[PDB]
Amino acid sequence: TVDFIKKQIEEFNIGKRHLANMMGEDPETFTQEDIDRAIAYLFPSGLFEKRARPIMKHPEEIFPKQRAIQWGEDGRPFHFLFYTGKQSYYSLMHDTYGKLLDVEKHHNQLRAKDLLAEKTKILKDPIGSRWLIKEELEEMLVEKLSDQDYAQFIRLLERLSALPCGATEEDFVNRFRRSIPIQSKKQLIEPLQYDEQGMAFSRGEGKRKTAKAEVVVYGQGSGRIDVNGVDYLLYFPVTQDREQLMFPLHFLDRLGKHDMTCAVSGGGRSAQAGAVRLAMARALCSFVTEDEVEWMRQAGLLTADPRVRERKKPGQEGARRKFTWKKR
Amino acid sequence: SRYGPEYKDPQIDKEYYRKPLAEQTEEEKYERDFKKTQLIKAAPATKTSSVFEDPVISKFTNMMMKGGNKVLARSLMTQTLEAVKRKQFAKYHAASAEEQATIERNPYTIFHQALKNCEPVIGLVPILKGGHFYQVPVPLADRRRRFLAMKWMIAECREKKHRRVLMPEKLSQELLEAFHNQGPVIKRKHDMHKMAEANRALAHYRWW
Amino acid sequence: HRFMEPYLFGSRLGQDIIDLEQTAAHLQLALNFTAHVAYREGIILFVSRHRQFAHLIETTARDCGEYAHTRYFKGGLLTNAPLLLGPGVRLPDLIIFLHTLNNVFEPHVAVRDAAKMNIPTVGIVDTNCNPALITYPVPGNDDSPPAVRLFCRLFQVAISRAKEKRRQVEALYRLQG
Amino acid sequence: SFFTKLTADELWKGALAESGAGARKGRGKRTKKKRRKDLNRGQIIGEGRHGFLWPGLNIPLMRNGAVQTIAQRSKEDQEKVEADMVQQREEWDRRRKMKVKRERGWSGNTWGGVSLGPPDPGPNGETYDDFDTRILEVRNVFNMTAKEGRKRSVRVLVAVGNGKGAAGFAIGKATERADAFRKAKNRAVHYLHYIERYEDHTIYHDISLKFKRTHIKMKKQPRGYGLHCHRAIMTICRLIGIKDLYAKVSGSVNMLNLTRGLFLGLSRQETHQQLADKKSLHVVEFREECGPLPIVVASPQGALRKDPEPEDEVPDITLDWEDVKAAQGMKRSVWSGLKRAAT
Amino acid sequence: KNRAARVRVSKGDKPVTYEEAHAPHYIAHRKGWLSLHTGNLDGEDHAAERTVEDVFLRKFMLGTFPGCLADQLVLKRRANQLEICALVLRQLPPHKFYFLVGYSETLLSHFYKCPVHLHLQTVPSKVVYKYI
RNA sequence: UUCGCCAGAGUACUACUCGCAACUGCCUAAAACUCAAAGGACUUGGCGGUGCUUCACAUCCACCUAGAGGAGCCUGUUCUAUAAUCGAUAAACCCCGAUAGACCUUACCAACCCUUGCCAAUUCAGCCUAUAUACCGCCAUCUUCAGCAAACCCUAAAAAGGAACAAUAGUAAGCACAAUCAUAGCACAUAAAAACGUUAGGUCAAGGUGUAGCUUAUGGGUUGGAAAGAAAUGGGCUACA
RNA sequence: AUGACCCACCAAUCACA
Ligand SMILES: [Mg+2]
Ligand SMILES: [Mg+2]
Ligand SMILES: [Mg+2]
Ligand SMILES: [Mg+2]
Ligand SMILES: [Mg+2]
Ligand SMILES: [Mg+2]
Ligand SMILES: [Mg+2]
Ligand SMILES: [Mg+2]
Ligand SMILES: [Mg+2]
Ligand SMILES: [Mg+2]
Ligand SMILES: [Mg+2]
Ligand SMILES: [Mg+2]
Ligand SMILES: [Mg+2]
Ligand SMILES: [Mg+2]
Ligand SMILES: [Mg+2]
Ligand SMILES: [Mg+2]
Ligand SMILES: [Mg+2]
Ligand SMILES: [Mg+2]
Ligand SMILES: [Mg+2]
Ligand SMILES: [Mg+2]
Ligand SMILES: [Mg+2]
Ligand SMILES: [Mg+2]
Ligand SMILES: [Mg+2]
Ligand SMILES: [Mg+2]
Ligand SMILES: [Mg+2]
Ligand SMILES: [Mg+2]
Ligand SMILES: [Mg+2]
Ligand SMILES: [Mg+2]
Ligand SMILES: [Mg+2]
Ligand SMILES: [Mg+2]
Ligand SMILES: [Mg+2]
Ligand SMILES: [Mg+2]
Ligand SMILES: [Mg+2]
Ligand SMILES: [Mg+2]
Repeated sequence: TVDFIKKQIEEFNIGKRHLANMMGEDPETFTQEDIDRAIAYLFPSGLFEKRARPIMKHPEEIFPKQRAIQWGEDGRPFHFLFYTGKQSYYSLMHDTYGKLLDVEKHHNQLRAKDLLAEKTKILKDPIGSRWLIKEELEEMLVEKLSDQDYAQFIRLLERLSALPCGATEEDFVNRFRRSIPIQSKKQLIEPLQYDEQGMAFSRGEGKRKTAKAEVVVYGQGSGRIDVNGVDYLLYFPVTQDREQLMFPLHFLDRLGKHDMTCAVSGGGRSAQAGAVRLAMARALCSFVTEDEVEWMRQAGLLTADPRVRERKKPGQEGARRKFTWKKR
Repeated sequence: SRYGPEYKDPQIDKEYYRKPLAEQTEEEKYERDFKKTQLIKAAPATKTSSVFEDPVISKFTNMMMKGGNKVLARSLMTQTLEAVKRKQFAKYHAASAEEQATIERNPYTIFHQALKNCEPVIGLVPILKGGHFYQVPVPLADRRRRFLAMKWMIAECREKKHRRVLMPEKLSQELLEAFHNQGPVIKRKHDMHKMAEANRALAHYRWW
Repeated sequence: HRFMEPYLFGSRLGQDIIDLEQTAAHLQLALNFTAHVAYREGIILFVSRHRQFAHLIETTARDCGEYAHTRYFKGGLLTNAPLLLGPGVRLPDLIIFLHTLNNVFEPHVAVRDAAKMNIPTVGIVDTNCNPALITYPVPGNDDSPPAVRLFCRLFQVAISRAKEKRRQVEALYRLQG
Repeated sequence: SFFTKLTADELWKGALAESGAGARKGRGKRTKKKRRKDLNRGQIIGEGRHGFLWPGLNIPLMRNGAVQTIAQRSKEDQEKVEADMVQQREEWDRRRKMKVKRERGWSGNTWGGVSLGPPDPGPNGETYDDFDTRILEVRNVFNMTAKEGRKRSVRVLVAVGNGKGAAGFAIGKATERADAFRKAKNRAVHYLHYIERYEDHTIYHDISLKFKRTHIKMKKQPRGYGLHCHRAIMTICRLIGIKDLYAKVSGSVNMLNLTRGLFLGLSRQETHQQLADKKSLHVVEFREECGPLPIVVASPQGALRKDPEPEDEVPDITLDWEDVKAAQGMKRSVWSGLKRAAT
Repeated sequence: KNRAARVRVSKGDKPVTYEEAHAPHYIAHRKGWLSLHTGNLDGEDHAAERTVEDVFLRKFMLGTFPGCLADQLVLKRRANQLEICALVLRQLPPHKFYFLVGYSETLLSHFYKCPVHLHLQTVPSKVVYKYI
């Protein structure tokens, strides 16, 4: 299947030249991005599965990694671990154990000479370091693996990293390091806005349950709230809804210090109360300190409420409720 | 369950967040709370940061509700609290200085005391042995006893009133009668305790 | 093991003493065979399932330019070669057993299956091992480190010497014409 | 009514009823049979019974260097064409109703004795055309399954040999009969015995073996006496290359046990050379037809003994009451002397 | 079980097209539509007509090209003209192929009163997506 | 080396004999007749009011909420009833084929009519005639169950079985599950999906068909009729405030 | 507590002259 890959790369280069020509672009500055835009335009397949869409890519990405030829033309296998049926994995383990033996020898010689010169590199935790998944290891060796195989290997790496770390040994166990991406849930503060000689006005947008709310709050005004051009006491006759509007302000002790205007559409009265509650909470985050933002998040003020009406299902009554079931 | 198991419940208390600096283990605890990058459920519409809301009053409100009416049930709760208040003011101004020192005008403490008085100590579970069902005395969990108290209250003041009589009236009546231990609700709790003593031997059938 | 008695010099206070005269007589022939196999350019597999000397053996075979299976032996490995290993394969022309048992103390499958496959087998058969299906058994101790190391070394050297003599007689063959 | 019609595949799938529930549990008989015939088999593009000739289809596009016009055949011409197509149908019906001959192994409906033809070439390119395979026993066997209930697998026992002294048997099992045949062949090649043949016709010496509950007793015959044996044993013998033998089987006649026991007993043979070597003496054969003349068969390579064998006046040997009864003419069985066809 | 437009799993030998290898719940997800026309859009008319036309076209094309039809028809309708795209086995000599191209295009142009285009893509044998 | 026993199963630890402190006894022990098997061990299932663990998440008990069963109506079955359709009819039928019957639809009944009688041609059209136990097509059901299966390999024989991770014979492509896709951002949820088989499950009345039936009729038209509530019951709607 | 009887595996193709 090698001649296949050679050919596929030839015809990929030729075809990339052709595509660069018809699209009217420089064949040299053509990227995979541009190829993607090009075929997206030329063959526009709406299909919801993205792997079923038209693709021209480099044959190495398209085709799966191949296990190379395991023996010479005389029949003698290249690797000495061949007959294990896993040569890659058991090679990996052989070398890992070889280096653990090396660390033990070297560190024992340094125990006899009265020297512990090493340090523990085992905590990478601020880097967000983790081990490979079984999938990654499987891809690295170009060989299928078992859960107990991966677990064995990882445990042996834990044995290695728990000892004094050499340079070559550190570099070795760091192939098998991955770094988990950024973990911070800190919000993104709306930059405060100054408009037409008026000072300190912030905006926020809540969405709850068919109801959308856009809230503009002024920190320069006294306490009142105008929802869709009318007073909040008029728009929300129910006490519960006014308490919902009162929640974030009472939470921040801002109850008299801010003046708000709102546009809320759709849903019912309580859905609107909630949307405005959320919008208001997200709007008051520009005026407050970075700690009280975390306090509002931990009171559940800043999170949208995912709870939404479920679709009725055929053969049932209420999307949960079922028709009366007769035994006999 | 539109929330994954990852989502923690919100802590609505303002006093907790306002005065952190005096406690080490709790500082460490809510440090681990937010710094864990922990998702938080959106705070409920029923629950507020309000200094005026009693969770027990809210539970009883819910337990009164028929259909989807929070409005009508909150209405009847409000009216019952107001009715207890004014009943105790009417009892206050017709009394003398001693009984003006004694009588309680807080409808909240009357609610909580009536329910504490009306909650059962012990209970009955049916158990199948030898092809017969025996009623057996079972110690109850707290929440179960609170529930039983409230449900017994609403059961009686729904069922036993005359149709002319309004709900806040009957409910305030029974709240003030159960405050003083003389209500039919406490008679029900007593029927339970007497049926729990009549069967006391059968307490051996309980295996837990 | 009952079949081990002709190889025993005797029992000293409950411990079994292997006769080393016979051990030498056998090991001679075993090494002889092993070298002759390496000379004729054929595959030698070191099989042991013992986890002490696993690394040592893998090391030994890597250093002779020979192959080692020290791991869990997959079921159809020798019998069904083409599926486990690949489309067509060569199989080891000799198999060396440093331990004739598996860690549950039964005979290593590869003995029965190398027999099954018409492959000759050299192995170190301890006092409790079964010699029957092994082609060139060498009676001796497989448990203690100096014994295992001695045999590792011995087979290493026999292999290396064989391959070298092959190289040199080849050079002589090329200078002949 | 045009939209109310369908594909031929759909129609055949419908009419044949192969996928039904009657086929699976064997809820219907095997003597009931109907087949699918292609209706496009003998038809050409453009042909119709109206008789038209189209320039691109029925007839060549250009006749005499010009373009042929759309035309129609004469009435009688179309009569002859339809006669031809009818005779084509009758020809294929004549071909279809003729059943190919199946060579019978032992009985008409038995698979035993039947040849499967040379086994399949190994993965290395190794090919045996010198090997023939015979079926010993085919048997329908069942297992109770959680879902399916009774589940029927065929298992066949098959033997192979080159006639040159190498032979072996194996068993194979599958849901389909064909599959099991294949499996059993290819597996049989792997287990082969070498059976030593004295003078390449008989065995070396009299054998008697009890394998499990089966008793095989084989006596070594002279040159002219062909293969007097249980039919299975005759088969295996023709595969080994043993041309002259007598074998009686007693006890359980169960096939597998019979061939395992047989191959064991033939494998346990002791060659005159092995005997010569273990006794260190000359083994010397006395033909009755050649008289007192002492033909020396085997000589003990290595050092011959100067010590004569101890002479036992009366030997101690286990004797079969059957052989003794035979020797003294007390076997009167009407079944024993019967004339049979050739080996 | 759902039997709709499904090719059941055989003993594992059964050759299958990309088309037949995907059940009805995979339309618009993996496999696309075998017909393209406006009539099924929100504000549009004469879906019924386009449908009956479609059916007759499949039946007709199947009968006119016996045995050489590889995959199900692709019917594209653009501004009164229909382009029929077909995958065809190599069976007939190109003479017959062109004969039937012209004959069909003409015949259906005169039957449906609109211009009919016919595009034949020839393939050596049925393209196999699965099993086999 | 001996002795005692044993010649298909039942009939039969029986009938008749001899002997016996036994008299409803023991001992000895047949045949007619009946059958084509009777037996012994095993294998894989299934099952068990068998035991031990672990569970159930609308789910069994404990427990929560709202209903049904009683009333009136609405609608469907069952019966009874008519000259007067059919189909479903434990779970997996019962506002079910029907997202739909005043005529039509319509297949039924009663009268009447028409016999190359829809088509380019056809000693042919046409059939809602029988068979869903001949079927294709669609499905139900186990089932949000985790298995099915080709090709090999192993077993002092193999009916079948085939794991032990400090690993003892199993490799396996494929299909399901899983993953992706949808519900316009994630996540969750929901939808969709769910193999092989099981219930000769449902449907010849969607249509198509095998086999067997009708042909001035079991086919094609027109007109008008299809009632009804003794009773029983399912599912609903409206209530009893 | 109960639940007529009867149910199952013994036949081989296609294509060409
Ligand atoms: Mg509902
Ligand atoms: Mg040992
Ligand atoms: Mg015959
Ligand atoms: Mg008898
Ligand atoms: Mg007795
Ligand atoms: Mg008697
Ligand atoms: Mg007698
Ligand atoms: Mg329930
Ligand atoms: Mg109701
Ligand atoms: Mg009711
Ligand atoms: Mg009712
Ligand atoms: Mg009906
Ligand atoms: Mg019918
Ligand atoms: Mg019926
Ligand atoms: Mg049913
Ligand atoms: Mg009518
Ligand atoms: Mg009719
Ligand atoms: Mg059916
Ligand atoms: Mg699986
Ligand atoms: Mg066995
Ligand atoms: Mg198996
Ligand atoms: Mg597989
Ligand atoms: Mg998605
Ligand atoms: Mg999900
Ligand atoms: Mg679903
Ligand atoms: Mg899925
Ligand atoms: Mg049925
Ligand atoms: Mg029926
Ligand atoms: Mg019909
Ligand atoms: Mg009418
Ligand atoms: Mg009713
Ligand atoms: Mg219903
Ligand atoms: Mg009875
Ligand atoms: Mg029964």
